[PDB]
Amino acid sequence: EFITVARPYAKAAFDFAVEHQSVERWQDMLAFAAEVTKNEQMAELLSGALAPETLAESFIAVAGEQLDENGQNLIRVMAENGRLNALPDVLEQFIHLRAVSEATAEVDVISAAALSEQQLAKISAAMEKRLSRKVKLNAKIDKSVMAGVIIRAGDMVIDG
Amino acid sequence: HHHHHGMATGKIVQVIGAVVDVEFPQDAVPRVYDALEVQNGNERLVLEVQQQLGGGIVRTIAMGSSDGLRRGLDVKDLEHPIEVPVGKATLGRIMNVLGEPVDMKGEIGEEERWAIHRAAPSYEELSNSQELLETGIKVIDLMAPFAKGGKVGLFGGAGVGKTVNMMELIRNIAIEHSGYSVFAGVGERTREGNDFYHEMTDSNVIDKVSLVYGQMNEPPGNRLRVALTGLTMAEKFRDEGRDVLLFVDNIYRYTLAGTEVSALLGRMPSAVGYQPTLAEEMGVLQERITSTKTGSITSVQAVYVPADDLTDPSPATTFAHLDATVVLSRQIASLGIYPAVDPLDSTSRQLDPLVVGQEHYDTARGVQSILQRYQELKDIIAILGMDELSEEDKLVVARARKIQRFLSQPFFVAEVFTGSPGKYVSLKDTIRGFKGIMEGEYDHLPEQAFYMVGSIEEAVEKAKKL
Amino acid sequence: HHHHHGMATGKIVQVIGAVVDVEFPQDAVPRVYDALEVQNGNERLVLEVQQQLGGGIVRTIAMGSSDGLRRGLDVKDLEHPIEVPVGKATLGRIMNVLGEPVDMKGEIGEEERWAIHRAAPSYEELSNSQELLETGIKVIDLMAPFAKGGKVGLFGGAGVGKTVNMMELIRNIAIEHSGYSVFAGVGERTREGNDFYHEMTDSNVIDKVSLVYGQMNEPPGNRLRVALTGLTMAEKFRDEGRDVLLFVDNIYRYTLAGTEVSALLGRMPSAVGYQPTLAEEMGVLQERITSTKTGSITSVQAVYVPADDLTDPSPATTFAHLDATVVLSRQIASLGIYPAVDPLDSTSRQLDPLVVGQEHYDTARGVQSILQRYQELKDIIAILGMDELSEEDKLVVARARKIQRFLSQPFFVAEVFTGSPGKYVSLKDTIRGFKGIMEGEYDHLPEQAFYMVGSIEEAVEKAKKL
Amino acid sequence: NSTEISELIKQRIAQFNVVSEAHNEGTIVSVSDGVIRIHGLADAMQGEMISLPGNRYAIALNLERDSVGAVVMGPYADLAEGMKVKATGRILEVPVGRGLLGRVVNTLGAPIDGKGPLDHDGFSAVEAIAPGVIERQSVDQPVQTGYKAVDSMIPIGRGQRELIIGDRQTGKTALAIDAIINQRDSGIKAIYVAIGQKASTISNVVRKLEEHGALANTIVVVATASESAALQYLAPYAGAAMGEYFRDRGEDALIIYDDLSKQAVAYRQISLLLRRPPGREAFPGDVFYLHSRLLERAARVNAEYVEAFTKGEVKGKTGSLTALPIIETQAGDVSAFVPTNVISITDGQIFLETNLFNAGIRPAVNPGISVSRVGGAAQTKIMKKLSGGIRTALAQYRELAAFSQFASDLDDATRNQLDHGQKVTELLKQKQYAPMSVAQQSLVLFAAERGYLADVELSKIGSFEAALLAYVDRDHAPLMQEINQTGGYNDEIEGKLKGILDSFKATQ
Amino acid sequence: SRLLERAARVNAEYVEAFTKGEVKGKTGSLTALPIIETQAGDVSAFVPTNVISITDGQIFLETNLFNAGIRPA
Amino acid sequence: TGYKAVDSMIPIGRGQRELIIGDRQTGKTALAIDAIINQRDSGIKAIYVAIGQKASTISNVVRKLEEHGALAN
Ligand SMILES: Nc1ncnc2c1ncn2[C@@H]1O[C@H](COP(=O)(O)OP(=O)(O)OP(=O)(O)O)[C@@H](O)[C@H]1O
Ligand SMILES: Nc1ncnc2c1ncn2[C@@H]1O[C@H](COP(=O)(O)OP(=O)(O)OP(=O)(O)O)[C@@H](O)[C@H]1O
Ligand SMILES: Nc1ncnc2c1ncn2[C@@H]1O[C@H](COP(=O)(O)OP(=O)(O)O)[C@@H](O)[C@H]1O
Repeated sequence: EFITVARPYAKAAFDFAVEHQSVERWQDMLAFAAEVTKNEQMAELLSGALAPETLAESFIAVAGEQLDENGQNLIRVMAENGRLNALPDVLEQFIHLRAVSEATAEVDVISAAALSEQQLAKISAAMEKRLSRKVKLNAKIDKSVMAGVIIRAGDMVIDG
Repeated sequence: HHHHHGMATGKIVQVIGAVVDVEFPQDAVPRVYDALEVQNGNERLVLEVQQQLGGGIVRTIAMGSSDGLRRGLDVKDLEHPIEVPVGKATLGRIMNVLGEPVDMKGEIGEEERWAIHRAAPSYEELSNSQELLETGIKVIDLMAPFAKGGKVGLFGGAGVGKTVNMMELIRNIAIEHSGYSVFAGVGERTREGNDFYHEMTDSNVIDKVSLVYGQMNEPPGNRLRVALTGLTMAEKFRDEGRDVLLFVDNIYRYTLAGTEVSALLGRMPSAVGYQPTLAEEMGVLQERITSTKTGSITSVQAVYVPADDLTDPSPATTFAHLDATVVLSRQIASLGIYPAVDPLDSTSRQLDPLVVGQEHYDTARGVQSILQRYQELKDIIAILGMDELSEEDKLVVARARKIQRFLSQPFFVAEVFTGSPGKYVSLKDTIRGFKGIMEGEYDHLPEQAFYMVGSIEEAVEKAKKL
Repeated sequence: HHHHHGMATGKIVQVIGAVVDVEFPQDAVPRVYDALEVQNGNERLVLEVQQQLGGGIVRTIAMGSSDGLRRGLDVKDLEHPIEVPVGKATLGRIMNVLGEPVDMKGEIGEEERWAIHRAAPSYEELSNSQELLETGIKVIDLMAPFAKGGKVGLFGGAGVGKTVNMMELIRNIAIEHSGYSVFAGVGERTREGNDFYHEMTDSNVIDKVSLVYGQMNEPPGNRLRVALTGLTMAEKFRDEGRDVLLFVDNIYRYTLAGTEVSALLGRMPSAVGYQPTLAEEMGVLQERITSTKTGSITSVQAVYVPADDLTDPSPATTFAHLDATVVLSRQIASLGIYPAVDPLDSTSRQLDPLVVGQEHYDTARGVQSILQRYQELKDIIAILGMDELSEEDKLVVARARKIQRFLSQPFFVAEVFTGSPGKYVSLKDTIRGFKGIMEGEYDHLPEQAFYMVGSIEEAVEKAKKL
Repeated sequence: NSTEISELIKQRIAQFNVVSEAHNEGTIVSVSDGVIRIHGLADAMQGEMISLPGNRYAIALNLERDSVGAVVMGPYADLAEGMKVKATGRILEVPVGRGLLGRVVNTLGAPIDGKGPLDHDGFSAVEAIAPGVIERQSVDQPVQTGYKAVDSMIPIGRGQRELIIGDRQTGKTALAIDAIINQRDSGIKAIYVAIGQKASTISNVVRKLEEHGALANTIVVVATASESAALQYLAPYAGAAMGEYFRDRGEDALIIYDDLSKQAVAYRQISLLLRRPPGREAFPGDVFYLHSRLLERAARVNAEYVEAFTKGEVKGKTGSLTALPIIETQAGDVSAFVPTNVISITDGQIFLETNLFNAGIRPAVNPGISVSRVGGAAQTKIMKKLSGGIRTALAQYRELAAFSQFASDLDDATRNQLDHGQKVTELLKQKQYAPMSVAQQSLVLFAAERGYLADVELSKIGSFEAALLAYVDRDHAPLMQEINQTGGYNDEIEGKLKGILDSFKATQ
Repeated sequence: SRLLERAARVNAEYVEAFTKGEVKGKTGSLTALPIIETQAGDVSAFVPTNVISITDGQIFLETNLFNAGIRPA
Repeated sequence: TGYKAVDSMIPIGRGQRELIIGDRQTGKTALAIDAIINQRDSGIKAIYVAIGQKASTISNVVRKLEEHGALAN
């Protein structure tokens, strides 16, 4: 729930902190530390602390303690400054923002999320989406092809 | 002092002048704004936490600001709540702030410090004295009579009229009583300690009264610290003896500091940056100090209004929360009268019919009707002139101008501040002279014969001899 | 409007409204006048950064608009702040608001290209003696001693107009004193430019004045930015050997654009619907038109007050920032005279007092006392009758009517528009003729033959030759 | 890394165990032309000055954690967001010293146009406090204001506190231009704080005020339109820097102030631009500070205050601080918090009427509205005992003559308000550059108080009687100058004034 | 309009009131006196217009009659 | 109530509401207790709502209101 405060944690840790081989520590530390307090015990019991050493050291060093310098420094600075109260977009913002150098994801053809490996425009979407293999799945792929002509002809010709 | 130990409030992290925030542990907060001894830059300064909070960082209230101190200086506090002086031992020396030395002599007072809040009696224990007191003039001693125990609120500050009413009222009221008092004094001028304090401190007048000093060069917390010193000496001296009068003045520091200090502490405003607790402080501070069963407290209030500010909370709160609601209009002082006081604003409770009499009823009815008709006949006698006039314009103008211009006179201190002499009038000539000058008997005098006249001796001798 | 050197900067972020929040460089922000020429749409819309911020998104404000831009417009870095084109060669065509033109081509005479932000007030090398000026008229120079390079205010309604001041001042002041008199304009009409400019073809001033008007079809930042053209273009001629003389239009564009733009940006300012930048712009811009060692910097203070608003900054800034303020009513022009400026309330502080000489003191005292003492003999005496008309009524009425109707000497405004001559009135004839022959000497001039005469020099031969 | 800080975000989010921010320096977070947040500064003092980029004493507002609001002197819009500052030692280091009189002094220090070399005692505190209670006695001494009624009616001594206000476009800044030439020396080094001047005011006031009199004992520090918070709103508070070298030493101290309310708009940035609270025309309680240790410190010292403030130097003398502050009223605009607090914080109040000040009359003082603090206390024997009834002429003549256009006030009794009423009230008025001293009050109050030069004196008789009697009596007798040496009101004043005035005025 | 709406008299058909359900609830009058102590007839706010306009009675006084010399106010 | 015009020219009913606006220092709280001899001596179940009082208001109002005919009514 950072929104505007989510660009600094995802953009500032994928450039200066990427030289120390921290590509796997951010996913396990952010996913484990952010997902470990998603129940009804660590969030209400750790978010209502008085100091930052008890919530940061207990919440970041008592539930597995699978962190190092980035986990203790990021958990202490984020918990003491006010950023560890939610942290729900750390995995999506850190993974999507840190993995922007080789991001290859397409869209959907009125069916299901295929997520093709197309890094550029019309890369692998034509061969992967037109070279069956798979042509129509069970998620209303072939049945949704008549929505354009049926909705366009019926909606555009419904006025008379 | 007497443990006054431990405390340990930590260092100041967010020092924003008077509203500091020293974070510490969980047990580092004052009890209802207790005393403290924080060692900032000078010495052990007090820091009463007016608003408690968690973590130790509370909204403290001190006298001076946080100028010169750093954001890491460790300080401390105190365990006692109130530890000042409250007694009749410090009479010849002025009490500084709480009860230290302000003048040349040192003030000590009583060692047994009581509460820092005034407490009056209940509804069946308040001995309200109904004794009418007369002044040394004619209109002030014959118009309305204030009773003992109650404090007459006088609106209007300095810059137009305050020394004439406070000097003649304080000198005539303090000299024409023959008793004990406990008046203090704060918020005066810079050179008032060598002129005003020299006469009362050198003329054997403050021998049985706990006086105090204080100019207008104090801070925000130092000028508003008169509640503990005034309530402690007034509540302790008013109940430990028989009688203890007072004469409070300079209400500008309490209204400006109390009404302006609430917006700088995090709270919301009220009326153009005013305090939201004016009824509790004005009603509790103005109603919790009256005449009790242990002793009468005939105090004297003086509201300081800025440029005749009669539309704020001082006029509405002081006009109903106190005894009389006097003021200082510019029409009396701008015309060159010998009174310079608004006598047509309000009066006392002994000016009706049963407790008054034929003199006060006939003088109040004739003076009110003649003054209202003559003062209200300007729409037909000012624009049109003397064309459509008759007996009402000459009789109302002569009776209202002669009674209003002859009802003012000096009162010792009011005599040396102008130029005319001072003569003490009586109640028989002033109360009996209204049925002759405003009827047709003593209406043969002119405008020069009624100027600076007492009652009937100065008007009859000056009008018949000159 | 800045010299771009590099063309880098970065992208943008938000673009809601006129707030240019583009993220240019990180730790390489520019100055205040150094605008970033961003490529928004098709044109290079520059935005002046009023307040720089960290990160890249600075608080910038553009003049016009982006003409449809996206959320990530590319910007460009600059080097020289406020690099516009001006100089002393602008007297030839109409100018724009960014150093370009509005009439023909040539960017209002392309010459130099220095900084657009000129210096306001300075001393040392500047002229601190503050010498007086002389326009060369009998009802402008002899009645009001203006200073050399001052901001004289103007009041009144119609009567004179822009053709009389521009035509009469574009030939007498241009030939009697070396200098180029330019003009300005902020908040005009769209049709007046198609008519008033025709007046430039009737007096030959277009080749000696730079018309810099912004009309009113643009916004506040695009039409109120005419201060750099006058100060940047007028400093090249006043600091070289000539004397610049600008002319403002009104104060509705600077007051409405400054108060609305400065108060509608999310920040508090002054009261009564005013902004806090009125003292800096009025005090810094009002003191910049002063005399120097290389030429006097004069400017026609044609500010418009808000219907005589004494509580706002129009009467205080206009009456306290300018010097003399002449008023022109309809009484002097409704009778059929040449000059519409009356002699009442149209003088400076050093024009009627004892800080000039016997000519200005005797002419100002005799003309002011004769006009004020003679103005009531023809208006207040007309309701009764002319039976009680002695030597004061005939001499004061004949001298006041003949001197008032004959003192309006025609300048060079009607010499190339109507056909009447007159050349310019001298100070010896108006100062040595209106104090002796206009009181009670040489009563041979009538009312028809005394009209259209140059001060008192041409009125002597008209009494015996016509 | 919650906030975008690039260096501090990655360094603080990746290595929070090493902060190292106790040097009381660092840099700045942003710079919005004045409102700059100084980053760090944990051990720095709150309110202390610090030299940042350039030459400006940037002082912090408060010590709220590490985000202290620094205010640099001048415009900081051209610099980028990230100015590196230095250490914050201590503030209050203005040029204190009474020995710098004569040279040009500005609001920034001792460098102005054109004499930038002023030797002072040392850079110390400028905002002085008030005096004590028993050690604050007013010294009664005589002085010359500029006219006979001003110096004989309201004689303000050294160390008084009165309020003065002038009419707009009538004479609120000049009027009496013979004060420096007629008063010569004002005790010690003089001062005059002003806000709003240019080349014509400094050149005309410096050339006119310095060409007639002695300008080697006056250190006026005025300001133009390009003034910041320490040069416009802080002009009246920093004017008591050299006073400690004059008032707190044994001698007296002269000071003045012009246009005090005009700088109040400069405080608007502390109420509007700082997002604070507003009151009267968008202004907070900072003006109330002027009633604390600023304008309320104009009081004379006593005998015991000269030995403690000077660390043993006088021991018997009494100091004085004559700081008369004036203001330019907008046609009688004095009904707000500044007029009530400024007029109520002192002990004197004087107002100038705009009826006779703009009609051509020399008498710009109002009748009955002037109520000074001293008046007859600091006057001599010829101004308090013989000329003590100065209010009866203006009050009796104005009140008796302004009776809605009356006929005659008892005929003969109206002679003092119609016939000979203009010879003592309208004729005794100082015009443009008119000096006055003890000869005008002693000669005009010791001879024209009975009927020698006050009965038959009107227009021609009033001008010829005063000119012939003053020229023949002042040029024929030599003992009259002795009346300017002592008090007066004895047999020599009545005999010499009556015999010299009657014998010298009987043959006019 | 909620707490100040108890200024109406009940009838004899009200069986509730106090005792249910015959007597002790017939002619039950409930008078109310809204004598507000204003500042010389100061009535130009939301409480004065809403309270004075939402009720049925209206009365005012003046200080000139009681302060001039008469007994009535 | 207690006057001649309050029972004929301005009479109120049992179970109605009438708003009043007394002037300051004239007939605000003094006219509603001083000129009320019929309402306090006739015997009616009234209820007063006093907000903001002290020793003089409770002593003068209790002694003056209890020393007439109401007291315990
Ligand atoms: N009482 C007076 N009678 C006649 N002339 C006067 C009087 N007082 C001042 N003057 C004239 O005023 C002139 C000085 O004006 P000054 O520069 O003080 O105006 P100002 O104070 O700048 O006006 P403003 O306050 O409107 O800016 C002098 O030349 C003097 O002749
Ligand atoms: N019925 C009446 N007729 C004439 N005069 C009256 C009457 N009732 C009271 N007064 C006058 O009112 C005066 C007392 O006023 P009081 O102090 O009670 O006003 P108050 O209750 O304080 O006003 P407020 O309620 O507005 O504060 C008495 O002097 C008396 O003469
Ligand atoms: N009875 C009176 N007659 C004439 N003048 C008076 C009278 N009382 C006061 N004054 C004038 O009022 C002025 C009050 O001055 P000061 O004490 O400084 O202000 P304040 O009275 O507001 O404190 C005095 O100068 C005095 O001349």
